[PDB]
Amino acid sequence: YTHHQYIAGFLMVGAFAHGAIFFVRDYDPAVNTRNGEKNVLARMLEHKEAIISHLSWVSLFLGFHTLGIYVHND
Amino acid sequence: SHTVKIYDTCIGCTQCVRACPTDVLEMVPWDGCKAGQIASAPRTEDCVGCKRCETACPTDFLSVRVYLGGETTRSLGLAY
Amino acid sequence: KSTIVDFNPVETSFEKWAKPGQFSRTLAKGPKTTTWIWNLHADAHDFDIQTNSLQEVSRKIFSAHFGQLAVIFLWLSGMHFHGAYFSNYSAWLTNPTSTKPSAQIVWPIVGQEVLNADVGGNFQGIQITSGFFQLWRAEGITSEVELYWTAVGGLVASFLMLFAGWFHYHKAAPKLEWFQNVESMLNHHLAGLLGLGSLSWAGHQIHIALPINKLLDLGVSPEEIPLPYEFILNRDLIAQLYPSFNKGLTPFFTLNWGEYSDFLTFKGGLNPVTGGLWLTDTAHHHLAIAVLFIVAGHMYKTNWFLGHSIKTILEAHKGPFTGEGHKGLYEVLTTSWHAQLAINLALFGSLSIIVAHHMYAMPPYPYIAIDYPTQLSLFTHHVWIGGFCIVGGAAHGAIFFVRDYNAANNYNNLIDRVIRHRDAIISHLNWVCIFLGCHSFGLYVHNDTMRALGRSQDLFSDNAIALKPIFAQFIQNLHTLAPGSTAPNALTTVSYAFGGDVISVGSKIAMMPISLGTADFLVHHIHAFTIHVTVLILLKGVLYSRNSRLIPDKANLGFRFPCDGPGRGGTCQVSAWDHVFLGLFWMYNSISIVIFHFSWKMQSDVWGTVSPTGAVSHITGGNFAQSSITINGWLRDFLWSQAAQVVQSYGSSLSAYGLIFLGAHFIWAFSLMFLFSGRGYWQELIESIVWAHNKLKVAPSIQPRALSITQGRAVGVAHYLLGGIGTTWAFFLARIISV
Amino acid sequence: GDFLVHHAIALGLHTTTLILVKGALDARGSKLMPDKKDFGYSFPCDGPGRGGTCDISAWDAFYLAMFWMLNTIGWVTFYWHWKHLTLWQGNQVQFNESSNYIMGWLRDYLWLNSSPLINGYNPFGMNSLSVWAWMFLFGHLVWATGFM
Amino acid sequence: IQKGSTVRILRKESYWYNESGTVVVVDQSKVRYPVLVRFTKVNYAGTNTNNFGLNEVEEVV
Amino acid sequence: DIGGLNPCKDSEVFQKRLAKTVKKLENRLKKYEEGTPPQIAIQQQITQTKQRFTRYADSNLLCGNDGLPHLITDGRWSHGSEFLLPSILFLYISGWIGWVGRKYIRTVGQTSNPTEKEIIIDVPLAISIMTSGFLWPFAAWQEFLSGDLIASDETITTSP
Amino acid sequence: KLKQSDFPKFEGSTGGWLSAAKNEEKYVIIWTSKDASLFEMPTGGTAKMNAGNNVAYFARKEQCLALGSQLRGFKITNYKIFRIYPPLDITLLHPFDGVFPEKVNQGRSPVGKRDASIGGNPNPASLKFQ
Ligand code: CLA
Ligand code: CLA
Ligand code: CLA
Ligand code: CLA
Ligand code: CLA
Ligand SMILES: CC1=C(/C=C/C(C)=C/C=C/C(C)=C/C=C/C=C(C)/C=C/C=C(C)/C=C/C2=C(C)CCCC2(C)C)C(C)(C)CCC1
Ligand SMILES: CC1=C(/C=C/C(C)=C/C=C/C(C)=C/C=C/C=C(C)/C=C/C=C(C)/C=C/C2=C(C)CCCC2(C)C)C(C)(C)CCC1
Ligand SMILES: CC1=C(C/C=C(\C)CCC[C@H](C)CCC[C@H](C)CCCC(C)C)C(=O)c2ccccc2C1=O
Ligand code: SF4
Ligand code: SF4
Repeated sequence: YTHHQYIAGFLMVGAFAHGAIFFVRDYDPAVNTRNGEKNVLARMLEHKEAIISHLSWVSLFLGFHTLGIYVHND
Repeated sequence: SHTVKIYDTCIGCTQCVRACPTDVLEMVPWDGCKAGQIASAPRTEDCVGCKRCETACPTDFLSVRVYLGGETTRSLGLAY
Repeated sequence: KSTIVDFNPVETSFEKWAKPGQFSRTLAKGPKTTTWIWNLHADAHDFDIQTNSLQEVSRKIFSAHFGQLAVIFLWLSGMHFHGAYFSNYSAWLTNPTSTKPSAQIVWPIVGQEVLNADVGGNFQGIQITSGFFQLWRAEGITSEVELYWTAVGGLVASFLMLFAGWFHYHKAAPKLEWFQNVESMLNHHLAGLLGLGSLSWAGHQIHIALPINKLLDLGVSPEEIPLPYEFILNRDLIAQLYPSFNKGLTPFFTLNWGEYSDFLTFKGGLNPVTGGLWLTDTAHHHLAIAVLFIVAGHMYKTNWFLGHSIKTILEAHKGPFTGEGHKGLYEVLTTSWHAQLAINLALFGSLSIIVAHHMYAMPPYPYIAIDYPTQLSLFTHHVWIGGFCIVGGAAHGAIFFVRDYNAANNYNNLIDRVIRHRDAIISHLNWVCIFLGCHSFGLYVHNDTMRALGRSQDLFSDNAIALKPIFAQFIQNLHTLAPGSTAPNALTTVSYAFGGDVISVGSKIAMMPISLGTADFLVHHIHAFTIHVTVLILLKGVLYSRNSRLIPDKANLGFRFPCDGPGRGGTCQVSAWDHVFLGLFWMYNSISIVIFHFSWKMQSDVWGTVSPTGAVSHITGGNFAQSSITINGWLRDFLWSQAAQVVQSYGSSLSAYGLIFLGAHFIWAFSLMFLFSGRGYWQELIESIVWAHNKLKVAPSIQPRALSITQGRAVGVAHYLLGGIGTTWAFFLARIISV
Repeated sequence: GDFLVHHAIALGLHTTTLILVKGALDARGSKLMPDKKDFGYSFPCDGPGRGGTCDISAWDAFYLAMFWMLNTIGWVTFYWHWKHLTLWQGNQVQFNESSNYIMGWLRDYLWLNSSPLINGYNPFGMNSLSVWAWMFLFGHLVWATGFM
Repeated sequence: IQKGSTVRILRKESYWYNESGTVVVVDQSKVRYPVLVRFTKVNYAGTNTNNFGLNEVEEVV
Repeated sequence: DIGGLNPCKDSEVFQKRLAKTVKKLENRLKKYEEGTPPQIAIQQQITQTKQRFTRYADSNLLCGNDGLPHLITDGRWSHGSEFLLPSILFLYISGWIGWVGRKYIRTVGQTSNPTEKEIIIDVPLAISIMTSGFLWPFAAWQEFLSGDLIASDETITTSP
Repeated sequence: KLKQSDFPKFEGSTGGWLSAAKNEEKYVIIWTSKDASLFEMPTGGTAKMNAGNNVAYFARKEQCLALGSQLRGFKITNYKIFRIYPPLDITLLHPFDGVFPEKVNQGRSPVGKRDASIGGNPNPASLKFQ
């Protein structure tokens, strides 16, 4: 179980790292855009601030309250 | 050696040239700004990559850009 | 129009209180980003950049010293007030060996009243490990009324120091020439402060502490002991305990000082009743110290044709190997506050560590050697303070080199010649650090791998390849033979740690010969190695603070800057501040190892109980000799074994120690976020957070910016130190209070 | 206890995803570096200018998210191993009671079950678990060298 | 646009992109970026002004 | 009942916990003397422990096999005082805080020196705004309707 | 005492050049001073100028330029920096056209100038495999 979960975490981090690499060196905005309008992938860079802000909110929410309940029990 | 590029947003304020520690940048005549001068990078073989040049740049997103590249004993700052 | 002070230099007004950052030229314009807030506190006490005049900096420093002394006096007044009102000091006086000192009671809220422990003497509260009860007993304080009056005096003194600071900044500020009278200052601090303080304390001991403590040790209850003033008005209450006061001061003025041998003794060892140093020995010590310091205060020429000039002394100490010698050092130390701070802080931390050693080595207070929590806490606290102060001295030496160092004024002197061969110093210190670390730690690892491989005869142990600290054992033998041979007027060795008998008070060991074997060899060399690496980091910071082969103009970047850029392969942390940051880390490592060695060695081979027939049983049972030679031994028989009390403290009166254990772990792990990450990621995340705020029209006008690189490092190191020191604090306190 | 640890796992997953998604989306540029795509996936920084640009590349986002992945997998594996140790030993009441607070974890999982491991070799002898104690110390040493 | 006019920044690589600034002076010479705009929010370098081209600023009504 | 739990009023382990805590407190009480403040404090501890256990028993609280109150937060109003009512209370208080903060930010954002009024608070205006947050649910659903709650395109965006 | 009479009165430091500035390249800075001012070496400590011709050798161009920047504080401007290859291959470096790089001089052509801002840079995906 430990081996497979560690391999799983490694693979997930690698998937996201290679997505970032694709953004850096393989992504072409012209291909993902037709007459100003952007396709499903290019639109992920338009509300990127919304995505990051809501990920930050969820992380802060869960961390604050999980740590709060754990420390309350402590 | 590193690569240094100058962009026409240059206002010719000379702060990049007087901040270079290895005499890479110099001011040359130009007609694209009020000062009539633009920065140049004719001695990039001495560029060390310290990026003091673009710390002194007042333009919005810089007019001098340093792209780190292949390393050399001059660019690595090796006294040995 | 006095020649030493300026009258009414600064007006007492609240106008500048409402203008934050008024001191700084850059911060006075007002905040535009959140970096301004952090810069406000980082430059508050940097008086060098607030004024261009040494006089103004000196006056600010003088008033800040007064404020600090007022704070210290308030803290002492609070301690005495807690002893007077929220303590069991009276109960502890009648039963020092069976009542645990407590001077802080906890309010009954949210179930926290469990922290009020069963300290004894019909009292509930938090056990105190600062040793105030023993100190007060040594002072002759036998009532809580005296503690209350000392607290009132402390409050009055704190107000007086506050008024003095205000007066000497706003009403009569001294001039630069007054501050630069280092000869007069040294004369006064040596004679008046040190010598007259020792003399006054010797007088207090002789007239108050000597009789009261002698009566206490004789079994007289504190209620029937006469009030301290009666020992002065009546020469018969003190002449019964010490039958030499009947002659008055005539033996003193007739040079017949042998008559005062009743209360000015030279005995050594410890009082068999209390386990502390003989207070007659302490009074004689303070008297001798007073005379020596008063004599030493008449050395430097101040206002007459008499004494020394420090300039002439330094300038005459040249040599073939040192060029101009100490020429210019007087100008350095009379024109730079940072150099004085460096020297004073380094020697002050070293003095604190020496104090910590001599404390447990020769317990100076009654019933403090058998209070193991007090001894452990005092040693660890003083060693921590010493390490911090030493790192601060190194930091301010680097600051002096960056800011106040003048190359022209230091031509071919000692400072110049040190910088001229900094490479040799740093390279040889690097080699020494590698040698010491390789040896000490690799001997530890060799022991660990030999034990793991089932080869017990290949270890660096006593029953194996043995590394006997013969030099230290020779010194131990020399001290235990000193009384009667080299100290012929001594009756006992200075400390029983060097050898002698086991001293026990109430079946608890006070002091005992500390045997040194191969386990002490390895840990002592570990101490030497860690100290050498810390010195390496700090000395590299000081010497390379102005220039290097990487950055030939590092002095133009200041003392505190993050880098010079990603070029030259990367120029992170080249400052001198970034060396006080790494040196802080390594000081934490060294001091942690030192206090671990002390705790384990004392618990395993000094502290414990003595059976009526004379059999000594220790807290752990002598496992230090054979199990402190491997890292697995330290992990298991010390950390895992003695952490049992901390983890099992929940539901008991020590549960606060477990909570602080967990919280310090949390803070230490929190530090690694700042230590491992970088500013760009956090700035770009704040970008999206700011986007959300702007979308909801709630973006602050003060633009939020991620902490600067230097501030990120400072936050990381501060959290790391707090977490580690707090974890060790909770671990030590819970372990040594439980057992 | 399962509820609280599952929420901890969710927090770890969300934070690792936040770091990785932020690095992926901000890979092509941001306000601090609107030309980050011109510097590639992995570069040290953009210099001390503009307030400081440490760890600004997309590679640095992976580097930071590796710590959070390790922490999340550690939480998951700690939960699984403690639950199954209590199930196999039979004292499932030990987990159900002590798993709701952090000191319960620290005392009853780590401190409790680390006793057989550290006694893989002692000043008295050794067991077949001696290699595991050596690997324990080796892992601690490599961890702290990483800290270096 | 003229002195005192309010414009929106259309330069993408700008700390004030999509934001509104105040025009300080529009140069009448043959310079490449004549429009000088002052902003209330300082950028990451601390500056609060920048020169923009004629096609990189859009006047607010 | 819900999730296999049982009411704490009929949980034997709950009463065992109460008895053990009271016994420990009384044993601690035995080592002090007469009506001395330590005995008074321990007696107050015993009384508070008994009151807390009695209140938890008579509180519609479900206890597990460990004799500790478990919270039923699936949303049912039967156990609504455990999560739902505190949830509403916190939502009200936190919305109050956020609303007054946002109103103060937007109010001093239209003055000559917006940044000065953030380190040096305009206490009169701050007090005026803070006591006006009791209508934050109504104010929020009166500013969202007018379009004054959300910005549209003056918000800044990165290069991609 | 010293090899050349124009050397600054420096006592020598273990921070000077190494074997690199004997087989790869060394840098020499020359200047004339009116006074025997005491200045700080870029490598070690304090040296004394000569009231006349002064010549100093360093291992890096940055060291010579740091020394020259220090010289400007002494109102010294005529300092000139040269690069010397393993043999006597002298090349004037810093006052390349006799005018400091901060002052515009006719006869200089722009090197590394792009006729667009940062936003005009090509997309990296279009710069693959060249
Ligand atoms: C099948 C999966 C797969 C594939 C095909 C690739 C392929 C690639 N990756 Mg990638 N990656 C993967 C999984 C994968 N990765 C995962 C799972 C992660 C997350 C950890 C990453 C994270 C990652 C990053 C962050 C980067 C790449 C990069 C690259 C490219 C260059 C690789 C390189 O230079 O290697 C270099 C190989 C090494 C440096 C060797 C490292 C060996 C490590 C340290 C382990 C060795 C220690 C070993 C355990 C010793 C034991 C100690 C003992 C005491 C017990 C290449 C296209 C790089 C790139 O530029 O892409 C364009 C880049 O920056 N990848
Ligand atoms: C015998 C005379 C004497 C004595 C006792 C002291 C004592 C002290 N001086 Mg001091 N000083 C003296 C002469 C003296 N000085 C002279 C002649 C000069 C001129 C060169 C200075 C210049 C000087 C400076 C520039 C500084 C000191 C500081 C200090 C303090 C060091 C902190 C310490 O150890 O805490 C021990 C603390 C105590 C024992 C508390 C009780 C001490 C009280 C306040 C008695 C102080 C004696 C005072 C000089 C009497 C003047 C009263 C006034 C009405 C005239 C200490 C209180 C430093 C300090 O902390 O500043 C405040 C500091 O920065 N002194
Ligand atoms: C006599 C002691 C002494 C004195 C007078 C000074 C004085 C000074 N130091 Mg200094 N220093 C000291 C000891 C001292 N230091 C020690 C022991 C160290 C080693 C850690 C240092 C390390 C150091 C560095 C690295 C730097 C200074 C700097 C400075 C200057 C500016 C200080 C400032 O504005 O801070 C204002 C005060 C603060 C910002 C307070 C910060 C809060 C601290 C870090 C946390 C304390 C936590 C506390 C223990 C409570 C935690 C409990 C928790 C549960 C809450 C000033 C001349 C700086 C400078 O530029 O010098 C010119 C600088 O860069 N010092
Ligand atoms: C456990 C983690 C760890 C370890 C092992 C070290 C080790 C060391 N640090 Mg440190 N350091 C650490 C954490 C650690 N650090 C952290 C967390 C920080 C952050 C603040 C620092 C910051 C720091 C600074 C700032 C400095 C050091 C320095 C040193 C070196 C001192 C010289 C020495 O003893 O070398 C000897 C090496 C050892 C003792 C390591 C073990 C070697 C074994 C026991 C013997 C040889 C084994 C053999 C060769 C194996 C061969 C087989 C193999 C090929 C398979 C040493 C390499 C100093 C330095 O550069 O050196 C002078 C220095 O200036 N460190
Ligand atoms: C008081 C005004 C206020 C308001 C209305 C908001 C509103 C918001 N913040 Mg926020 N924030 C504030 C202050 C405020 N914040 C402050 C002062 C900080 C610095 C610690 C942050 C740090 C912050 C982060 C890091 C994040 C948010 C996020 C968010 C959004 C989701 C809610 C959330 O996660 O709460 C977050 C709340 C906190 C972390 C605690 C705030 C600290 C106190 C309680 C607020 C200050 C009170 C203030 C002093 C009152 C003074 C007013 C008075 C003078 C009249 C939402 C737009 C998240 C987001 O973007 O999601 C979309 C997110 O990731 N905020
Ligand atoms: C409940 C249930 C169910 C359902 C289930 C489901 C529906 C699931 C789903 C799941 C899912 C749905 C999952 C997902 C996941 C995802 C992920 C994991 C992702 C990741 C991502 C990534 C990693 C990305 C990457 C990238 C980037 C970053 C950009 C560029 C491109 C790419 C793509 C490369 C059923 C009915 C069957 C039955 C049982 C019950
Ligand atoms: C505890 C404490 C306190 C208190 C303190 C005190 C109380 C002190 C005292 C002190 C004192 C009370 C001191 C005294 C001193 C004195 C002296 C120091 C004297 C001297 C004298 C002399 C020196 C003389 C000499 C001579 C002459 C000149 C002539 C004749 C001959 C002869 C020789 C005799 C307080 C509250 C603050 C705070 C807290 C802590
Ligand atoms: C998180 C983080 C930030 C962001 C951190 C910020 C913006 C600090 C925010 C502090 C808040 C706003 C105030 C403090 C709030 C605390 C609750 C108060 C402290 C607790 C008291 C008990 C002392 C950096 O700027 C940074 C820079 C360089 C390296 C690493 C990091 C880094 O890790
Ligand atoms: S890096 Fe920037 S500063 Fe250093 S040389 Fe090249 S251009 Fe001049
Ligand atoms: S930012 Fe971090 S890495 Fe980039 S230069 Fe400054 S310090 Fe070196």
